[PDB]
Amino acid sequence: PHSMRYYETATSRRGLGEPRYTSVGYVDDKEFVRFDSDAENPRYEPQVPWMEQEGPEYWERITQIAKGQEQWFRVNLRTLLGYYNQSAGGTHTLQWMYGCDVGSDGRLLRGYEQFAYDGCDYIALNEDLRTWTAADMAAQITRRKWEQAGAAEYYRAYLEGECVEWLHRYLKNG
Amino acid sequence: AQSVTQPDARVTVSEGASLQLRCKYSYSATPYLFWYVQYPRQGLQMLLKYYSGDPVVQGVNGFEAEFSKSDSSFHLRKASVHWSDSAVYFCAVSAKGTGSKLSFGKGAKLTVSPNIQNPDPAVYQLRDSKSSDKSVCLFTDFDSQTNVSQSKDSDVYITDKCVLDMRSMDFKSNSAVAWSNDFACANAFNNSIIPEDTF
Amino acid sequence: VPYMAEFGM
Amino acid sequence: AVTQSPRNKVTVTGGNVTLSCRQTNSHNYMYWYRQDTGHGLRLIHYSYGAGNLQIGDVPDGYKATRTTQEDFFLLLELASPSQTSLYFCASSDAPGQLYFGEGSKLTVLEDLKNVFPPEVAVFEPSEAEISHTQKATLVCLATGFYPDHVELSWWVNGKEVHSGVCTDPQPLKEQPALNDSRYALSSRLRVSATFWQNPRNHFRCQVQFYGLSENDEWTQDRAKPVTQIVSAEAWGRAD
Repeated sequence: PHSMRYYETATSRRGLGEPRYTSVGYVDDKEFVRFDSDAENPRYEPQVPWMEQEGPEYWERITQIAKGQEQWFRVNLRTLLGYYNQSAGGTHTLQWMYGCDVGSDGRLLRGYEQFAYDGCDYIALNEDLRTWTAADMAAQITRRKWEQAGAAEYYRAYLEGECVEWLHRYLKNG
Repeated sequence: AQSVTQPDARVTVSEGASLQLRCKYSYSATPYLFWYVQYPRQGLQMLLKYYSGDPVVQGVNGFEAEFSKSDSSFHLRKASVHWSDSAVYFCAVSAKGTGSKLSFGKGAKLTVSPNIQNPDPAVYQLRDSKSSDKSVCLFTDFDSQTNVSQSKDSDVYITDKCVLDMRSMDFKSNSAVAWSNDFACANAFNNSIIPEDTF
Repeated sequence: VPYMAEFGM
Repeated sequence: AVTQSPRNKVTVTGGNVTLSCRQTNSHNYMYWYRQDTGHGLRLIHYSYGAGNLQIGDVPDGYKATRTTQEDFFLLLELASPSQTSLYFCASSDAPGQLYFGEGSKLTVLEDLKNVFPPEVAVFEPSEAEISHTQKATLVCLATGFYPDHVELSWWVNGKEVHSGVCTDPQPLKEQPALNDSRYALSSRLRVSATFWQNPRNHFRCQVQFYGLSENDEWTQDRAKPVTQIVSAEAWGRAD
């Protein structure tokens, strides 16, 4: 049995400025990769011996993914700020945790897609991987929008596809 | 980098017949596939979408598209088309990293020809509302199968066929107009006429 | 590899 | 609902056009596309959230501003005839899921001296058709207009009619040889013969033409080809 996890966190800075974004990956609850925007030259770097054997273009690619995720987090911070009717001076934190539990053979056993806002849980994809759970009434808005656009299908593309395969490849180097 | 291909720019099909519009795209390990429809004089509306799962995305209007990983396609089918389905159909795709930036096909203009029950072909002569001498020729009530061709004279003018629907009594009729400023009714329309039409 | 959220909340 | 303005605009090379788009949804993505026959839809500029601006596939000649979450502007400061197209605004809050506006038709002219409002005429039903099919077909015809930028509608007794109407989906050139040839356009309205034979019924073929603005400079000796509605009519006749 195995598992893969990504924790992507963004913290808005007061007034003028752009959020601090960090992203970390865990294979079997061991950190193997890390991104930070504060870094002098923000890129994805390996936090474990084996991941070093991956070609430069891998790092460039996933670094690009991080560079998009930044924008996503900035904008959706603004959105959640709006839903909760909060002053735009406040410092706020938005986190996305997502991953996959893979069984002994290699099949997908569980999928994970969840979002928290300012420490509290906002919205989480259920075990059936097609239904969401929403903590409050803003999360009810997000839930409605995502039921309508079918975000579960979009995430299932990853959970059932890239997640399992890349987890297997990351285990190939252990 | 991504490229989308629709092979036939213009498609004509009979009403109630079976339709297939084709969409082939460049390879992608992460294909997000869409069909948009554009009815005349409007913008595009999303018809169908696919991110993952059951590759048969089933529309409620009878349309359905199917994603083929092997063929690398996303073809649009309808078992029995309605006359309202006459529109321009675009398929679009996006990939990971540009999920929100689509690549469009060139589109396919779909003409749904109506099944005329009682073809009573005719070429009438209509006079101006004001200047009684200036007139216009009208070929009407011909079936969908016949085909109007442009002028040979180049100083005579002929419009392509045109379906109108008198919905208040469920009646549909084809129509083509000819005019020139040596002009009659029979001399015009020198292409593929059905003999049994009133003059 | 990480994913992209894309969907606006 | 996505709205854009103006729906129709005519300008001369070196002109200054500003296409406004406003969305009622609170979507983060907004896009400016152009649609041309042969090229289909081509992205010009887009925007992810207010203040953001990103380069599309064909941004040359265009500029854009995303002032607010709801508003997106497309700016053509030095108009070019190449920029003659049909512009669409779109919005999205989901990957590849787009909501379009109804379109904005832009015409850019190299010179103004070849601009003509159309001549509209209505042709009254044939007694032959009326006797045979028990229906009456009126034909509106709008000739000699430039540029190709008109809207034809039918009006029976003060109401605009959409039933039993058929306008050409595309006009034909009066002399296909010339590059700046004028255009012609035809439409048909069919009604029951008993309706056409009532002298109390009034039939109007109305053609909205888009031409020169009023502030636009004009230096020819003849009637100025401004934006106008040219109309033709026919009354019912029992006979």
